[PDB]
Amino acid sequence: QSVSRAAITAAYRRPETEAVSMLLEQARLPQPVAEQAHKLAYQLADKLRNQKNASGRAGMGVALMCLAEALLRIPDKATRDALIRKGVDMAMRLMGEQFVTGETIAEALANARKLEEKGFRYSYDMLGEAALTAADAQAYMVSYQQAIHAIGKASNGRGIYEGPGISIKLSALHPRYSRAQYDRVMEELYPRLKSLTLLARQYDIGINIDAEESDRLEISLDLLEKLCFEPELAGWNGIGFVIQAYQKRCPLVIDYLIDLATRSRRRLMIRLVKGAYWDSEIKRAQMDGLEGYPVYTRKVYTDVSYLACAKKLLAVPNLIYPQFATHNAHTLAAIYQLAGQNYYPGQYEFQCLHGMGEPLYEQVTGKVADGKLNRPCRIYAPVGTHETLLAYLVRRLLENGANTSFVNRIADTSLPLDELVADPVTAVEKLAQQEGQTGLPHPKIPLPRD
Ligand SMILES: Cc1cc2nc3c(=O)[nH]c(=O)nc-3n(C[C@H](O)[C@H](O)[C@H](O)COP(=O)(O)OP(=O)(O)OCC3O[C@@H](n4cnc5c(N)ncnc54)[C@H](O)[C@@H]3O)c2cc1C
Repeated sequence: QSVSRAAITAAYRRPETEAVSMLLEQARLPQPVAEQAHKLAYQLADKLRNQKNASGRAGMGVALMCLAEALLRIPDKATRDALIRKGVDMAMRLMGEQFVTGETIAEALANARKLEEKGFRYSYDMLGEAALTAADAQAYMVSYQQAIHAIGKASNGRGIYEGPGISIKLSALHPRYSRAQYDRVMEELYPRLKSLTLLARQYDIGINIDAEESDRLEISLDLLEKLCFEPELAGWNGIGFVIQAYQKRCPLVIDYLIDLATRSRRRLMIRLVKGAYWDSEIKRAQMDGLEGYPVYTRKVYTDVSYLACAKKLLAVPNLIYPQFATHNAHTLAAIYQLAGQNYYPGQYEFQCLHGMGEPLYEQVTGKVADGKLNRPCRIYAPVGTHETLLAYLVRRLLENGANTSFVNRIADTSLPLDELVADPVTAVEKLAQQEGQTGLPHPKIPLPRD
């Protein structure tokens, strides 16, 4: 192939200067909006950093204090005045517990009410991916079915927007997905995806297809195309799909999705993320020695891409329900402003990961009279035991520990607020003036062929 599909293919690995130049004007926040976004980003990050007054306390050595502390334990003011495989496994479960909502779906479901009382929603993810055998893919299949029954019963008719949903990894459903051929995926994967989706629809819950490595995008689009034309799903708008802004294809994937919503007569739930597999995407392309990278090489270019993609998603409310997944205070503020005045609940929502977003979003989800923005947030809730945790944890470690990540830089008390919430288009123009060209690749990440 279709016009919109050909254009996805043609953009696969297009040069970074070219990709970033085309996004720039689509992501530029109009002056007045840009400053409202700066103001709100600044506030959100301020409150975050300075939760228990962590910067005002910073506005006031250690030897002296223990002396002052022991002096204050003297009850009387006068008296005082006058005077390898097991270590990896262990560290994994220790660092990973904060990211897991529970070990079983029922345990996770029972923890749901507290944040749901306040206006949060949930998307449960049964941990596990990259099934190696037929048996593994079967076991994931049954665990997903069980999760739907349990989530659907707790949803109890609340529907796709207000009630809980499920997220699924296609790699969990087909053995050796990473290398599987088109025909075997259709004959074997598709009937399982179709079946879980019919179940989700019987309970009227959202069912989201997660995005994984970039070599898998094309086939996920093929599976999506078919799923949207199932007669049993006609008139149901609960199908969701994740797109990754770090990909050069992302905008073209959107033009495709918009067309698919039109032809299949539905509103798609589209989760926009920046993307979780960047380190592997870079290694992978470097080992193939291909013409270029399928993802951006500077983080700021991903930020620009997200913004451009976000405007595109917000322009077609009849065709897409955007779900903006981020922990970045600027990103959130920009979307908030970009979405225009006259918010209505079903216009869009925010999303975050369990163990990462709560502090940002306690300022966002809830009543205005309590100082919140009154915008719903859906928490993505990993569910499983220690045997299914590893790949997810490692992705969380790369995200949290990267010096370009917002969650890492918010901690960095040396970096001031204004630099943290800086507008990314303005950052790209600043780089462009300094280097002589817009959208040059990362200096330390040369093209695979060098
Ligand atoms: C509800 C939810 C569901 C999710 N499900 C998925 C999913 O299905 N698929 C998936 O891939 N991710 C998924 N994620 C993970 C998500 O992609 C990461 O949390 C997200 O990228 C972190 O972005 P941020 O805006 O919070 O942080 P920011 O710190 O503002 O941006 C972080 C990032 O920018 C990108 N980046 C880092 N360095 C570079 C660089 N040198 N060049 C270009 N880009 C760079 C990476 O995407 C990295 O994650 C999900 C996240 C949420 C909240």
